[PDB]
Amino acid sequence: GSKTGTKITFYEDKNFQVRRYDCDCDCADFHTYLSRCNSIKVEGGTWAVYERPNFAGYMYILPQGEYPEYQRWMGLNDRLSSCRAVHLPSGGQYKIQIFEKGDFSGQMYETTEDCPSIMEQFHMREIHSCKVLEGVWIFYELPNYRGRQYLLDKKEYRKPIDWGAASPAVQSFRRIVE
Repeated sequence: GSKTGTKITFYEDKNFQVRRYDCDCDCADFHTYLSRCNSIKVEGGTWAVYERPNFAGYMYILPQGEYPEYQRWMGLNDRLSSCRAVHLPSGGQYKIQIFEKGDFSGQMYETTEDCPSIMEQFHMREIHSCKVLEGVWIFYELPNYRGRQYLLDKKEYRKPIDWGAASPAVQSFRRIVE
């Protein structure tokens, strides 16, 4: 389709070296070309990488940006056994509704906007429920948009772990921009 979606490249080392590739596709696990993987290279689009095969395990988002080192992609332990392509949904409002309680109760905040530290704008250091929002938002464990991120697919986050979160520990967030 006289166009390109997104190109992901995984290498055992940094500087885009080793025995990596440079083609877009979908497979069970790129672990066939290289077990562990570090830095990456994305050209237009956000690729979703899972810790375990079958799109299962953690959730790392890589938006249009170059990552020569595992320090530029805010990684954890060069752990990746699965990869998939992700496209940004149409829109321009990005609305999120967070609940102080998991059972959708307490002080809830609604509205779009850039949020650096929740424990600042919303005065909350954690969230037990995020409920339905809009399009797709990224969750960061650490403030300033850092610490293993989480991809809020869909469904209803009845609990903090619902979005693959080991704990209700979650910071602010920010709309995705290509």
